[PDB]
Amino acid sequence: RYIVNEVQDVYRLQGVKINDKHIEVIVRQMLRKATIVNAGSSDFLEGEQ
Amino acid sequence: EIKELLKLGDLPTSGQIRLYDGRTGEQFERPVTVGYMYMLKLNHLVDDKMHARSTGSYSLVTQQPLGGKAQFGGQRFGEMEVWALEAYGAAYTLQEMLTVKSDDVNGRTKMYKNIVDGNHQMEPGMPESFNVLLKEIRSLGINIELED
Amino acid sequence: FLKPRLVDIEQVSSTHAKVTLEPLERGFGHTLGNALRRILLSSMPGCAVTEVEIDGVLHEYSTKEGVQEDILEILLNLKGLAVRVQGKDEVILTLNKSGIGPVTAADITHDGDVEIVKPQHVICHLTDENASISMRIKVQRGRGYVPASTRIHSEEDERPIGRLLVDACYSPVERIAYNVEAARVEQRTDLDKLVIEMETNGTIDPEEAIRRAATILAEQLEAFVDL
Amino acid sequence: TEFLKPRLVDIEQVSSTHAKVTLEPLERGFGHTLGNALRRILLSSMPGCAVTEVEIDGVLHEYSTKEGVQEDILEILLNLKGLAVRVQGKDEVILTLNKSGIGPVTAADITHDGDVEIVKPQHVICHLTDENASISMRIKVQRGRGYVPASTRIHSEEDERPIGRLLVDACYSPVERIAYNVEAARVEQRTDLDKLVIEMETNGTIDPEEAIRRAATILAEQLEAFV
Amino acid sequence: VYSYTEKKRIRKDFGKRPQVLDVPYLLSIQLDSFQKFIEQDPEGQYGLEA
Amino acid sequence: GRSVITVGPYLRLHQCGLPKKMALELFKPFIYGKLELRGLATTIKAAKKMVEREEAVVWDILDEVIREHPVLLNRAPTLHRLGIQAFEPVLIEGKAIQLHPLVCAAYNADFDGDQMAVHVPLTLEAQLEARALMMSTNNILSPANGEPIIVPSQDVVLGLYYMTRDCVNAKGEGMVLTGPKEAERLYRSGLASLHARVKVRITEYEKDANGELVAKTSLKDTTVGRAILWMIVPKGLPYSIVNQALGKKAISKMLNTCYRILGLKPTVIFADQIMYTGFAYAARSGASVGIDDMVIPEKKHEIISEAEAEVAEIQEQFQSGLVTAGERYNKVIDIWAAANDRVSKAMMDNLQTETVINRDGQEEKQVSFNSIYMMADSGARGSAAQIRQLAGMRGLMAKPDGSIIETPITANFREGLNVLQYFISTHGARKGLADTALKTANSGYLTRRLVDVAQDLVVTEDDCGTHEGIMMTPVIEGGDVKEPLRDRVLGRVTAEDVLKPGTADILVPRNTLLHEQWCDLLEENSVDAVKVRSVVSCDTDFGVCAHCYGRDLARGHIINKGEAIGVIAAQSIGEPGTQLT
Amino acid sequence: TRVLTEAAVAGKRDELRGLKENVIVGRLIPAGTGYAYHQDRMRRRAAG
Amino acid sequence: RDVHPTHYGRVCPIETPEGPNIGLINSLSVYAQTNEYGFLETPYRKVTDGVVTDEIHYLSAIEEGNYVIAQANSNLDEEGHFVEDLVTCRSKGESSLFSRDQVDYMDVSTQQVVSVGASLIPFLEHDDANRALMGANMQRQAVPTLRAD
Amino acid sequence: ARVTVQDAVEKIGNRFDLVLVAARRARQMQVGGKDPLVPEENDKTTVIALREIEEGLIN
Amino acid sequence: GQNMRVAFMPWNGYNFEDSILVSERVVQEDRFTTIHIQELACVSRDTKLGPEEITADIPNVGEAALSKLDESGIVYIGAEVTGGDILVGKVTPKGETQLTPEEKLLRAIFGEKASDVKDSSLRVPNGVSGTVIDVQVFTRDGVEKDKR
Amino acid sequence: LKAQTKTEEFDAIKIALASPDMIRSWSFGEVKKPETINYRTFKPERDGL
Repeated sequence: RYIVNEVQDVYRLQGVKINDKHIEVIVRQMLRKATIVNAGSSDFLEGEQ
Repeated sequence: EIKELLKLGDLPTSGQIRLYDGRTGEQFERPVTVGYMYMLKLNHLVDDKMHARSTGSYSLVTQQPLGGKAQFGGQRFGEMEVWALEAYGAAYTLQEMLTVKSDDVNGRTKMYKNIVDGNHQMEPGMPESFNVLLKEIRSLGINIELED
Repeated sequence: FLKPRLVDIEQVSSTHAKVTLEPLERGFGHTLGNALRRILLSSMPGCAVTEVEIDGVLHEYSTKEGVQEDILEILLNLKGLAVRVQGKDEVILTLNKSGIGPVTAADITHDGDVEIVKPQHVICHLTDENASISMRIKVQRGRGYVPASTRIHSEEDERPIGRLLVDACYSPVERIAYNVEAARVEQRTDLDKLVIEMETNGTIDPEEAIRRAATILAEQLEAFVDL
Repeated sequence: TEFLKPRLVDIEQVSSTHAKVTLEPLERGFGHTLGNALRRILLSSMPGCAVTEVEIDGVLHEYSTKEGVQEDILEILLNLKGLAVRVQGKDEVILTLNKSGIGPVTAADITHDGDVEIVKPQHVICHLTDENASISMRIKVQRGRGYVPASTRIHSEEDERPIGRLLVDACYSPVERIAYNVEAARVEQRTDLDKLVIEMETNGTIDPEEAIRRAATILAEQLEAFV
Repeated sequence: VYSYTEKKRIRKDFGKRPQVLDVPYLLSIQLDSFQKFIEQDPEGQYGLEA
Repeated sequence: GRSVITVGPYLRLHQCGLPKKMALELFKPFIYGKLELRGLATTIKAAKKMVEREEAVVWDILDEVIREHPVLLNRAPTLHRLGIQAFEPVLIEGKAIQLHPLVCAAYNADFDGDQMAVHVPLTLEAQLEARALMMSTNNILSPANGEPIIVPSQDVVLGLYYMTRDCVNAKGEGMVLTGPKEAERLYRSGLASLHARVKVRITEYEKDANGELVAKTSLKDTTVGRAILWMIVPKGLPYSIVNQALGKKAISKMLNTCYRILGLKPTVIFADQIMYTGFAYAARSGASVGIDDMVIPEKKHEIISEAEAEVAEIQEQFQSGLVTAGERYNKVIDIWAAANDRVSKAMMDNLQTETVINRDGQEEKQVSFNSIYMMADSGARGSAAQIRQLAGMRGLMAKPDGSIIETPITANFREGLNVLQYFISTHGARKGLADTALKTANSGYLTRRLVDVAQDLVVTEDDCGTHEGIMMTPVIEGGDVKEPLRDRVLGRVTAEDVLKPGTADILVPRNTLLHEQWCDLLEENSVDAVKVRSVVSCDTDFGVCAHCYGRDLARGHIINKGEAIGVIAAQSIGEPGTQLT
Repeated sequence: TRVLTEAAVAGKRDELRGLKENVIVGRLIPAGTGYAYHQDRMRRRAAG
Repeated sequence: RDVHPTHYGRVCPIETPEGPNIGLINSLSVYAQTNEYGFLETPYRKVTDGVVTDEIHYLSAIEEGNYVIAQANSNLDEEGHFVEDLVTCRSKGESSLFSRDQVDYMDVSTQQVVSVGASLIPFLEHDDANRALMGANMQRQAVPTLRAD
Repeated sequence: ARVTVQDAVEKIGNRFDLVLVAARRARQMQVGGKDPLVPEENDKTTVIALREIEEGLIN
Repeated sequence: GQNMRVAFMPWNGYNFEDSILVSERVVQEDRFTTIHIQELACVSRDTKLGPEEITADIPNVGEAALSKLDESGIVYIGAEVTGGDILVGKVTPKGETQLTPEEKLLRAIFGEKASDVKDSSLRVPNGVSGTVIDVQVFTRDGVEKDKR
Repeated sequence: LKAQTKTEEFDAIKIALASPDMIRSWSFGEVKKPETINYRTFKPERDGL
């Protein structure tokens, strides 16, 4: 919510209004990796979808 | 200096004379800056780049594009323009653009000889590119499977 | 209502004149003003060079021993010939010239139908002592702007390969502009007048000019009347 | 010279609102010399009538109201500018409007004189409340040409010394709006042609068909001294 | 001041600075190097000789 | 194939204009099939010879296969989805693609050299998407918010300012009017000025009911301009919006409410007709330039002269020892900038109301008829701030070192300013040019990596299962709201039941199709916290569900299931990416 | 090459689902009408 | 690619065509003469502590940026000498203020500073030079007309 | 000519399978099948199918 | 370029900055016409079979293709060469690889060059509509060509 | 509902590892003579590529 507030800030100097869902699609892909922390099935440090 | 010259006899010191519109004969508001100026045309005569080509002859060995800058010209469809097509809600022209419209050398032949006869609908077929990758992995030991 | 009519045509010259219309009612100075202006500005029966066969021509882009410009530029001058015919559909104007002097529009074979209005119109020059030129300017009559480029696709089967095809610019007119002013008749409250300043190089008489144009409007209204 | 005869004329009539007249062919400057032609003729000179002069009785003030009518007196008058009438044998004719009772005073409550041709008796002159209300007005249709102002052409009545004349801008125009579309047209094997598609709307006086007819005849009249 | 051709067409010169050095050949640098290049040179003129 | 675009005014909004012969070369295939279908051709070889002879036969057939061909006008370099749209080719005599002006706003282009390619739909598949989801008249919305594709941003809208213009000098100002139709016919003859204030009896529709636009009686007072305007307004559009000062974005939201309240079609017809009338008045308003139309303020030269001897005073206060050399520079900078803003305080009042004319009384003050004023009102192309630095002192620029000039340009571009100071201004030129040049290239490459990471994101499910989302709030920083609530929520799906200034009374249930009406609620209540769900919290595996995205699309309804969103977003962030240096 | 082997080494049988995948091969991506086939193919794959 | 007043008299950062070869041109002057080896000499008039002598000299880029030279914008009158007692001069390539008893040079003519494409444009001082950059390209592409008025 | 086919979009909301319907329909009006009921007017069969959707008689 | 009448006045559509509003006048009077000459040429003889001829004619063609090519295999200079008319007749030794079963024995008894040779001329590149002007040709050093 | 048991559209591809037997399933000949030409007659060597 800060990232969208910060990048949009850049767009404030640009006077742009974006439907935030998009800025976040980019953000969601950047967080596709979920480092499986707790020991379980896959591993103890296995990063997965 | 300019003005000194224009008062010698009796001349339009103000090259901003009032114009009579030849469309009928009315006068425009606020006389305008009109007169002689200098133009400079370049060598960009479009007849050096306007050598219309969209459908002609392609390559023999593979799907190689033969054309330069002047004669035999054509829009360069690249992987980035591919993403443009992958960027719009129009998925049907996308299908065409990377199958029958721009991929299969047999795809367009097998379809052009039917559009000249008239039939509004097409069918894919088999992309020869796949036929390369396909057999290649066969040498290693991989199986293609299409059931039901 | 007093019928629309033109008073004595203000004639300052044979080439250019200005028609004057007195009995014009509310808005006709502009009605006919443009209804004639446009037609007068484009479609008019004129005479222009179509095909010419010069003797010393390997190719139209050649430098004939004795002329300042191209053979085609000789044809460039021929493009705007001020020739006036009386009835022929097409006519051949032979141009022969040998001797030190500017090949003017007087050394041409002066035919009875060929009436050049400006005799001193120099086409090209023949400055060499023992040199010569000889051609036949086949000029015909048409209307508008018709180029030999849009006509070059056919070749017309040419055995005498000296028949170069050149641009037929059929526009006798050049300056058509109308003005208006208060016209006063003896019986009426207010009338408009029209002064069409038309310019012709010397092929069509000013009256015959406004005659043809008005006539074509009549025929272009033929079909327009049926509902 | 070459000659092309008019072909294919699409009479797209809607019988009331308007008519789109397509026509072929129109060479270089013909969809122009003819399109512009009709525009000016339709907005400058054309026999048409409409109410011009009107006298209630004495109280003629542009922002006052008469007890009985809920609208302003001046607005009643513009409803009169809309009234489509057409006299053809008389210049200015005076009528009388007498109506008293519950309901809107339609144009069907006037004294119908021979010259007066109310094509739309439906057009309500002024709404009348539920009472007796003796509204009366000397409606007076005048004949004219296209659209002449009634702001400058103010007659000599109760206008000089006093103030009791509210003569409105009578719509002498059987037209309402003019438009046209010019796209590429052809002749079997000719170059470029323009397609004359003139769109004309009428007010409700004359049927567009004969309107186009009346107009064409008048242009030929302008060429009676020419062709 | 005026030569054979200046008899027909003259350009209205108008300089604000009374000059002492007048305009030379426009393409100096180019054409005279060609002269140095392809010619008889008894010493070593920058060109075929250098 | 490839081609240039042009004017071609008469072409309706749903149809473009292709040049005769170029059209032939590209639609040949269909001509052959159509020929042996109607019963005119023998074989394909015979048909080739038909086109080979310019047969009058194929000309009629040409009419049949082009006059109604949903084609794809695609521009290859587009870094945005809505850059690829559809039109309807018409047999036009020309050498370029005549395009409808009211679409150029979307393409961000004009009429002077824009290269575009025309793609031929070989199958009905492409054809059907063409006029359905690609047509201009069928997708007047943007995937960023409620941005209407069709909007006058040219002198065509400036032409409308001549329409809804209001000066006291107008013949007819005083009379009353009962019919908008005769109002237009009052100008078709040109009698009563289009600037005449007349009492107009208007009928206004506003659909507050369930399938019924409740109307009402209203007496207003407007110029003949707006009178004429009203004649083609679809019922769904309330009179309130059209009664204003008229500006670029103002007339923009004109059609936006018109669409978000009524529908698509009424907007189509609307746009077209205005276009024609708009151009008419734009002609009547020929904005002239060249030496002759620029002006110089009587206060400009005096305030400069003040700040002239004033800096001469600071020069002396340096020779005296009251200010440091460095503080001398910055101080001078301040006062010349002070003079600069005073130059503004001059040329603006001057150029906004100095024009006075008498009518129905004494000389009343009317908005300056000066073209610069009309430009600074509606606007077309070009900032009135650089225009400000054309009639006024340019101010300061960048020095050959990097800082800011300590010796300001006190001259104006109405006259020819000095060599040396403009030579320092030459350094400014350098700057600008270069920058634009390279950044565009690296920016497209930025969007490259953007799509490289988001192409796997396609809507593949219907419903996910998360009750989570993000907190969308009007992030008010400093003074008044900067980034509003409406334009962050418009087009999405409510994350959860949002409340009103009152509790236990939901203004937007969790499951809602968020559009204009619901956003109007977000604007009339005291609501400050509106949680809207997004893809970042989407529970859907390997994609997003329709119920998590919303209705945002070429259409304003249910998002297609299989509608790629990640890709159109990379494009939709890299779009402003080109706008970044 | 690297990513090729990165999947081959274990045998991650990716059914050729997606955009770019169906781009290189030249077939229907699971979008719009393509997904129509894919939902019918969803019930069709790994079942019987 | 930066511009510096040390180009005033031989190189034209102004003239540099648009397209493939942009930014890396900086044209040679008309009054420019390539030295015997690699340098280039710039024509400047020797002003000896008061009298501007008509003797033209040839300086290098080192010596130009070493001596006090006047621009082409130096008002002379009646005799050709400075009417003023102060003038803008480049000491090392910086336009500053100098006394008349210190100035050693002055630019010969208003043209002894630019090239064919620079000198060709009238009133360059008034229009921007970046438009001359783009203009530079357009010059080498002038179209052949038949009858040149 | 058509300016807005939003009506077709509403009769059949698929906007994809919709194209497959007219697909097989264009096939009938070409390769045997059946003749086009509505007397055509210059409009190719693709547009004819468009019109049949707006009427909603063949889907 | 050229100097002429220029006025400054917006018409909303026909002159947005770079857009120039020009009047018929120019193009109609050749007061600004440019001339363009292009050049083409044909590579020479020598084949694994034998020498080559510059056609010296033009076999099995229509009427048009004959009225322009003479006994030298060249098109009449000053003729109408537009679109894709034939310019230079180029002969090419067919070859062993191309021969046919039903044709043999003729060129084994009858003669020599009565069949082995074919026609692979060169034509006008799409985009040219002018007139062939200059023609310079050269023949077989040591062992002279035909009549050329 | 129930789908079609006939070929209507392509399907998903499985990429893992295959056995050498699986490979031989498509072998329809054993190339013997390596030389691709007959040297004399410009013709394709039999029992070759």
